[PDB]
Amino acid sequence: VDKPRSELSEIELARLEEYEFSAGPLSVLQQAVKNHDQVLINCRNNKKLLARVKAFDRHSNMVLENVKEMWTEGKAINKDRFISKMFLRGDGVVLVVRIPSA
RNA sequence: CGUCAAAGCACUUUGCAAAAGCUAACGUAUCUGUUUCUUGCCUUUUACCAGAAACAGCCGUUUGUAAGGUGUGCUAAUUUGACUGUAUAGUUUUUGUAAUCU
Ligand SMILES: [Mg+2]
Repeated sequence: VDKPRSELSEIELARLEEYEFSAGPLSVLQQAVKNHDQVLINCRNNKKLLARVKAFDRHSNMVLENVKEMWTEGKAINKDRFISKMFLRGDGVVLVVRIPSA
């Protein structure tokens, strides 16, 4: 769209918001939502998260289900913990990498 | 304008209660009477004359409250009150200079 001017009112701001998804990088969230693809999360405390993604916010606030979360740290020993459902604040997201289900 | 709360609401009839507290129009209006004094005209009384003080009456006004009436509603309408009431990932607070060890 020809409105990245960043000086907008509410309706065109919402249009730009939806375009920020429909073609922006956050577009990866939609096809991950609709294709039910595996997505891995890198948190800012060196945490590894992999799970289904169901909904996301523009802030990258994400609701996850069936999360497998692993962390490593004596001698370096990797450990894992599976939790049913997650609400992760997009503040702490560093990286997302998708594992295609197919 | 917004949110929350409780009250049906608008208009109206009647009863009860109150109306200066920090000197100030309950009424931006305005009458009558009684008692006690001082006066005026006076043959005596009422009826009077015009000033004061202390008291009352009448014509009115405002507010609170209680029970009703009319017209509209409760499948919503209006009124009253309270409120620390609004955006915003791009340096001054809320979308992380973090983890790492000590
Ligand atoms: Mg005689």
